[PDB]
Amino acid sequence: RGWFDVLDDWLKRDRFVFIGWSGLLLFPCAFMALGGWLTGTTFVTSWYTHGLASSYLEGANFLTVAVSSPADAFGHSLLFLWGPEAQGNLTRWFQIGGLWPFVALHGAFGLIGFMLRQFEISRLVGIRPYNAIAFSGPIAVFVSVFLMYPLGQSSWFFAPSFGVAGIFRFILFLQGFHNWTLNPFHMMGVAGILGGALLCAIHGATVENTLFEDGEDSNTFRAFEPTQAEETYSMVTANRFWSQIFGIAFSNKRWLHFFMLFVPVTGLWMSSVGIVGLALNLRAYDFVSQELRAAEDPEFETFYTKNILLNEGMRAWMAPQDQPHENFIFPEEVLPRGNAL
Amino acid sequence: VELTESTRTIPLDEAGGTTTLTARQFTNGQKIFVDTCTQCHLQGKTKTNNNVSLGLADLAGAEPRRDNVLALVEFLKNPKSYDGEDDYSELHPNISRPDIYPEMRNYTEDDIFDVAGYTLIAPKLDERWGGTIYF
Amino acid sequence: GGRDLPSTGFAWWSGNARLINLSGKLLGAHVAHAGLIVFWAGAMTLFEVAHFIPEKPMYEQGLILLPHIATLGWGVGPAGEVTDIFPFFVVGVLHLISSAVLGLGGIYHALRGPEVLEEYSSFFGYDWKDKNQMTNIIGYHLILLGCGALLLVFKAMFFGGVYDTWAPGGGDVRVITNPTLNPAIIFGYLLKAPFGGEGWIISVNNMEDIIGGHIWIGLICISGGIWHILTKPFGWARRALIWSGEAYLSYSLGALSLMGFIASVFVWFNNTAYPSEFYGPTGMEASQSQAFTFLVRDQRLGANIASAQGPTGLGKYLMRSPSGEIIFGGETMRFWDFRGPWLEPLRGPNGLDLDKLRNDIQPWQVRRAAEYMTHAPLGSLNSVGGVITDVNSFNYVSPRAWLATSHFVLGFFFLVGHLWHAGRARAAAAGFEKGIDRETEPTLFMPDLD
Amino acid sequence: GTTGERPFSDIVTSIRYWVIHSITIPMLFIAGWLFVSTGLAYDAFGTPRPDEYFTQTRQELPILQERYDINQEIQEFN
Amino acid sequence: ASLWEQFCQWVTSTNNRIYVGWFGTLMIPTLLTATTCFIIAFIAAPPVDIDGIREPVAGSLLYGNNIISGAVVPSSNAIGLHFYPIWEAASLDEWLYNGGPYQLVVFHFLIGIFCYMGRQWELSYRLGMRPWICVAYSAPVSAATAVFLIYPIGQGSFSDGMPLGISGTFNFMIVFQAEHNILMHPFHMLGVAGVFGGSLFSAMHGSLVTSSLVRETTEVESQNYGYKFGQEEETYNIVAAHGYFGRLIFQYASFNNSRSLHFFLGAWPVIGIWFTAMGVSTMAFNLNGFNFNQSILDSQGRVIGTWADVLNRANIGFEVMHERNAHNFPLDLA
Amino acid sequence: DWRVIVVVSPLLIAATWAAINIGAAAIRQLQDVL
Amino acid sequence: VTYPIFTVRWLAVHTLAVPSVFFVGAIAAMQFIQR
Ligand code: CLA
Ligand code: CLA
Ligand code: CLA
Ligand code: CLA
Ligand SMILES: CC1=C(/C=C/C(C)=C/C=C/C(C)=C/C=C/C=C(C)/C=C/C=C(C)/C=C/C2=C(C)CCCC2(C)C)C(C)(C)CCC1
Ligand SMILES: CC1=C(/C=C/C(C)=C/C=C/C(C)=C/C=C/C=C(C)/C=C/C=C(C)/C=C/C2=C(C)CCCC2(C)C)C(C)(C)CCC1
Ligand SMILES: CC1=C(/C=C/C(C)=C/C=C/C(C)=C/C=C/C=C(C)/C=C/C=C(C)/C=C/C2=C(C)CCCC2(C)C)C(C)(C)CCC1
Ligand SMILES: [Ca+2]
Ligand SMILES: [Cl-]
Ligand SMILES: [Cl-]
Ligand SMILES: [Fe+2]
Repeated sequence: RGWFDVLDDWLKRDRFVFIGWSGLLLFPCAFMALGGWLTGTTFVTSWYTHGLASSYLEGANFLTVAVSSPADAFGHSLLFLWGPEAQGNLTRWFQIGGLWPFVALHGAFGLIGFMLRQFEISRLVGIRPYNAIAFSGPIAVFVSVFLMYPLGQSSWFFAPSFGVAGIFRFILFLQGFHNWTLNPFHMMGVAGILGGALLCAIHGATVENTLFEDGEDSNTFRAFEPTQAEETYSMVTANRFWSQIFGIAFSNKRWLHFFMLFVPVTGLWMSSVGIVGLALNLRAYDFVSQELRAAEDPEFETFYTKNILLNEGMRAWMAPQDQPHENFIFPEEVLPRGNAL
Repeated sequence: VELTESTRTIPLDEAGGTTTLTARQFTNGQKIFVDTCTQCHLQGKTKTNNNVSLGLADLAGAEPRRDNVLALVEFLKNPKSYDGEDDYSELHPNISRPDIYPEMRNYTEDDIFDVAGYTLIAPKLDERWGGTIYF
Repeated sequence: GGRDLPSTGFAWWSGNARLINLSGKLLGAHVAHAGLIVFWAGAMTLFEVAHFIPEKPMYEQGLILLPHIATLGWGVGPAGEVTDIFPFFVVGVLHLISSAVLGLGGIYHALRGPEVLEEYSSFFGYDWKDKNQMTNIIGYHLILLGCGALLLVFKAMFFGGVYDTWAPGGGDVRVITNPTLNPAIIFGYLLKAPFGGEGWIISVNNMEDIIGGHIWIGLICISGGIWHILTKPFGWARRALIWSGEAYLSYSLGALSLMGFIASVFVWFNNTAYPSEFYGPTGMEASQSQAFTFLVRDQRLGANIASAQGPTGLGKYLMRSPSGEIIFGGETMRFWDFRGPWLEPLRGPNGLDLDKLRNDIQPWQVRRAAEYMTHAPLGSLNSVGGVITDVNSFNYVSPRAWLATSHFVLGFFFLVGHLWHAGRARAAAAGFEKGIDRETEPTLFMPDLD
Repeated sequence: GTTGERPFSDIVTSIRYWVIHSITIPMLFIAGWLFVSTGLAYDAFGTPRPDEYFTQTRQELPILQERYDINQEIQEFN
Repeated sequence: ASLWEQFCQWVTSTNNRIYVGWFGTLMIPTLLTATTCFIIAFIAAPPVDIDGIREPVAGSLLYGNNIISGAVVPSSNAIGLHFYPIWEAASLDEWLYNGGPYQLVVFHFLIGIFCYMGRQWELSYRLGMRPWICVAYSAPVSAATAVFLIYPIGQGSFSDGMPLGISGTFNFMIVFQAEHNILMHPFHMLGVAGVFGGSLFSAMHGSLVTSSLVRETTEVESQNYGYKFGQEEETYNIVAAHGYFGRLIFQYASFNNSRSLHFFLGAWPVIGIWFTAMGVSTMAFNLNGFNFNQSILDSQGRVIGTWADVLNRANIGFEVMHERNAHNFPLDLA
Repeated sequence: DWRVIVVVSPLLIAATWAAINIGAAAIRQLQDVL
Repeated sequence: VTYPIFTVRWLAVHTLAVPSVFFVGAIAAMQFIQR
């Protein structure tokens, strides 16, 4: 028994927390990402990068803490602790936003490790690896939003900050500057996510309301046995119900569950494609035909042109505070605004 | 920095007088402002007439100047129009009319002095003080 | 009755379902819960009294029970100023003490009293299928509810009256001497469109109508009580309805959902049964007040508010409603159905009257409009008042907002509960609430759809 | 179905676990407390105290602009 | 026997290709009415003066909209909450100009969806099913009612109902955020958890079932042909899926009871959507999301910003531009 | 820094408590696994 | 019976719980900071 196989045995033991070879990458990297985020949201400020308090130590709450993105002056520097910026000074590394790349990079490798874990466990137990394939969706989202978008932009500063209100800021920023709602790829993402939720709800309810009478209790949960060979609910009755209610119904269980995988995953992937576009400011910002007609015809108004106006207002009012490194100075009189407001 | 003595030092009267609020005076003034003046003067604005705000420029532009503590206390006893021509004691909360302004009948002279001092100290802590309603 | 899953068929998280056929235990649960209700009433009243600054308006202090007591005419006088704080304290105390008694009785019945009541007394014993006994209990309770309605009537007539925000000379506690028994008005309220300008029963705008409708409600409820004591359900009702404990629960849940929706709307729109003196302005009131405040200010500045056109070409201060009435301009055009005691002295037959606007506006009306505009029912969840983009220094959320939001949420979840229990009651009566029987799966005997 | 380790309910219902932990858990709680309450957290992470966001000479946001010399920049911000 | 009994037997028949039912006798007419009007209006309706300031907004394709920008525009702010049926307009042109189509479509649609939920119950009863699919359906219905009925009621105008269009939906959302800070409202946070988690659990459940499919096909044909409609045998190995998942996270976090698993799949998104519907319905009464603007002050008393202040800046920017000609007075109360 | 000493001392107290209450059995287990 | 005391599970438990409790103590202390 060579040392490699002895290690393989130890790593793949049946214990409370399976480790596996993938655990070597997953657990330290996941721990770094999670502990870095908790440490930043508890203790670390964004005063020097954003001019914002972003930790419990400064009086922020769960909704307003964040591991904020680094200062825009660093471009896409990876901001290693030992790098030319912090130069091994941990306190400075915290103050310049080193925690953001720390968390982002360890999270990316922890995500890799987790998908490798999915593969490893699927191989060990003897099933098909469709869980890893499904997890590719969240991976695409994380790569596109947290890595690809800022890499296309001027710096990590424009990456989403790891915090609740930081994420909301990123969301509103994308609306105002990129008109992300108008983007057909975001639209397909929305459809995928809403359809996934719909499928989850409808499938759970359908199963729960076509159950077979397999027990005597009003509590129907105890009339199932994991080793039972037969279906626990009536696919035939479910199909008839949905055919008569909605017009169509699933008749193939395998297709149903594959569809439940396919919908949200496809949605995540399409929205990731859209975010890649936004990284290069390749927006679906405008419909030129309506823009031209409005520029010539002062009576032409659509909801599209109204949304354009909202975006203009948001940009002008938010940019000075959202981009403090720019030293934007917008005198009050240049701010766009409607009457009386 | 701290809420230092210089920061709490404000014009007392028009002849160059000067008074420093204590930290307790400032805290009571802020408390009173939030309880009774924040409904119409959030952030130094005047919701019902923002031509007359609590900003430093507006306060000093009144007749007479209200950018000092005694003039503020006088206004809060006997409110007048901005040019000091009409009597607003039926239209503005004041301690002189507890019959129509009951939210004010429990305030002392110390309380009014504190709130006037807070009104003078707040603008220099907040560049938004006394601006546009949406600002 | 069993107290676990094997002997009841219900899990712990559905454990109260175990009480469906234990009439004594169920009575104990109901009485103890009634104690909880009365306890909250008393404790919340005492809390609000303790946290009450009697010269600061009620709506500025997060009070929802004290306004109910004030509207009933206790402890308040003209303009709603709090005269005596002791009646609020007494209401709270009485509820707290009776809550103690109710809790003791509920505990007795739930824990030691007889498990079922049917073999102890025919009067209190009941069976859900006993249509006569179920209607008897409906009848007893209908008589009680009619008594409660007449209690309101008696308070308004002979026991000091109620707070009338529409009182001439100023809103005040007044004795209602001429309630409208005229059935045309009372029951035409129920026929009014539930839409803008009609406001089905939300639009009741005078204490005479409220008291007269309550006299009618008392009579209807008492007569229905006697009707249900002395009769059994007819054939049509027997054939249309499900006759079971869960079915009756579902019916009551539907009723409660309807009532919760209605109360949320009532508190949002009505300023008669919910005087703005105690509950603050309605949203409509606050919008109208802002328009009025700036009309008055710009008029004092010299603006000819009759002829001033705004940027769009509609009048800045005044305009016409789609039916021609003279109304405040701006977005508050949507709120032109608003009526409030501070605004009606300026309304003529055609709507707002230029002559009154130019020479009838009183300082108290100006003060009231300013107050109502600055207490618009807008606020954050953490109780920061004003529009959401304002800063943290104004700690206010309208009681109307609290009441309307809470009652809309409760109404919806009780509609959900009604759906749950109605569906379950039907399925249990037909015997498939536990799943499809494999032998007799109905779909298997059904022809294919295509 | 047990992978070998002692069940949690067993451990956390044992006397010895509680003799150990009624000490260890409060000790960590108060160590974190003291970490904050002694001011150590401010110095360890460089987080400003409420009086050090602005100084008597820097009234504006201390936004970093320098690409490599941030130690000097931070020290000049104070 | 009688003509009425025969009609009853027909309406409640489980042999109809589409179940009708008593709820269907209301659903079908109202839904067809809403659909016909919606199609006609989306294609060809003239512009609607939504804000009541004689500034009509073009919603239909024939007036220059594409599919993304087109909409059935909410009725005029001048109408407010008034009932505006066709017969209350002096002319069809007047009815169209004031946004009557929106009211017609919305009222019929809402009646129809409530009847759809009743019809779901009815058919489950006729088929001897358990009755609670309609309860799951009450979540989307609640959300739709919030955005088309409850919010306009609280705000006092159908002009403030969600427009029936894509860009109109986005406009609704942006203004809603500007006025209520829905992102900082916990009920919307719960709705987001509902939909993100529902999609997560959909992906997880679908992937675990697909992973544990029993071999019944060859590598050439679709594995979907391994399942035959109406078999009792289970088409996948739930014990293998549990083995995998309990090793992915840990044993006791994995369902091994399919019934509890499917109850959880039903309950999670449904509860999340109920909560977000209630969030919209209560912001209808202007009980808004959290406001932490200027919550953090330094020792002197100067405000230290947080991400909440940046969000508020964005909200103000949206607010000052929205309905740019509609406001005459400094506070957006109505 | 004395602050470091006072922040670390509770951790050491917890560690030594756990050691003195678990060490016999822990050493037993260490020896058994060699 | 007679299970091992220290395990990979013990380490996974503590790796999380121990810093969690320390952080909670820190945040508790934060609750009483005055400006
Ligand atoms: C109709 C019910 C109702 C309404 C309208 C109010 C309204 C109010 N209360 Mg009050 N209260 C209530 C019930 C109610 N309360 C009950 C039952 C209790 C006993 C616990 C209290 C005890 C209480 C105290 C001690 C205080 C108040 C206070 C207040 C005021 C401040 C509100 C606030 O900020 O809370 C904050 C809002 C929240 C905490 C959000 C609550 C959200 C809940 C959890 C919603 C639940 C959702 C849903 C139903 C879940 C079930 C569905 C399921 C199917 C999933 C306000 C006017 C304060 C006050 O100002 O006193 C003068 C105050 O100090 N209340
Ligand atoms: C709706 C509430 C309710 C109902 C239906 C019952 C029903 C019953 N109780 Mg119970 N009980 C209750 C509440 C209730 N109780 C409360 C709140 C308490 C705490 C004081 C008790 C404490 C209690 C005890 C200790 C006992 C019962 C017993 C009984 C059973 C015999 C009744 C009897 O013949 O005595 C005779 C009935 C009367 C003499 C009529 C008196 C009516 C009341 C007391 C006077 C006030 C009437 C009032 C004006 C009406 C409206 C009430 C008002 C608050 C609105 C019976 C099934 C007995 C039992 O179980 O026997 C085996 C018994 O031992 N109860
Ligand atoms: C909470 C109090 C209460 C409760 C639970 C009941 C319950 C009942 N009553 Mg009733 N009743 C009451 C109070 C009450 N009553 C009062 C106070 C009176 C005096 C007026 C009556 C007089 C009365 C009579 C004369 C009869 C009943 C009957 C019945 C039974 C069947 C009726 C039915 O199907 O309901 C539902 C109603 C229908 C199915 C008919 C349709 C009604 C319309 C179409 C519904 C539309 C409402 C609309 C959508 C809501 C808008 C509000 C408004 C604008 C109308 C039932 C057990 C019947 C019975 O069995 O006799 C013993 C009967 O004939 N009651
Ligand atoms: C008067 C109203 C009423 C009554 C008497 C009942 C009675 C009953 N219900 Mg029911 N239900 C109701 C309203 C009511 N319900 C409403 C409004 C809904 C919609 C949500 C439901 C939905 C419902 C379901 C899905 C079920 C029942 C069931 C039952 C039976 C057993 C339930 C049990 O043991 O509770 C046990 C209590 C709990 C498990 C605690 C629940 C805690 C809730 C979810 C959260 C509380 C939130 C609240 C606002 C406080 C916030 C706390 C905050 C401070 C954090 C029982 C006969 C069961 C049944 O069908 O039996 C045959 C069952 O499965 N009900
Ligand atoms: C940074 C860094 C690092 C790392 C670190 C770490 C890794 C750590 C950590 C950490 C951690 C790891 C921490 C923690 C924590 C925690 C917390 C803070 C918690 C909490 C909580 C809570 C609050 C909860 C609550 C609740 C709820 C809400 C539900 C129910 C009930 C309860 C109570 C449960 C190092 C040194 C390497 C290097 C440098 C950098
Ligand atoms: C059965 C059951 C249950 C329930 C229970 C209940 C529901 C209850 C209740 C109860 C109640 C409901 C109670 C009560 C009470 C009360 C009391 C005990 C009182 C009193 C008194 C006093 C002492 C007062 C005093 C005072 C005065 C006189 C005035 C001033 C102020 C004061 C406060 C000082 C449960 C769920 C648990 C479960 C199991 C079963
Ligand atoms: C006091 C007052 C008043 C009065 C009121 C009144 C006079 C009332 C009433 C009322 C009434 C007198 C009512 C009612 C109701 C009814 C209901 C709510 C119903 C229903 C229904 C149902 C639920 C049915 C169902 C069904 C069908 C549909 C068929 C089949 C069978 C069944 C059963 C399922 C006024 C406004 C002047 C003023 C304010 C205060
Ligand atoms: Ca006030
Ligand atoms: Cl807009
Ligand atoms: Cl306006
Ligand atoms: Fe499934």
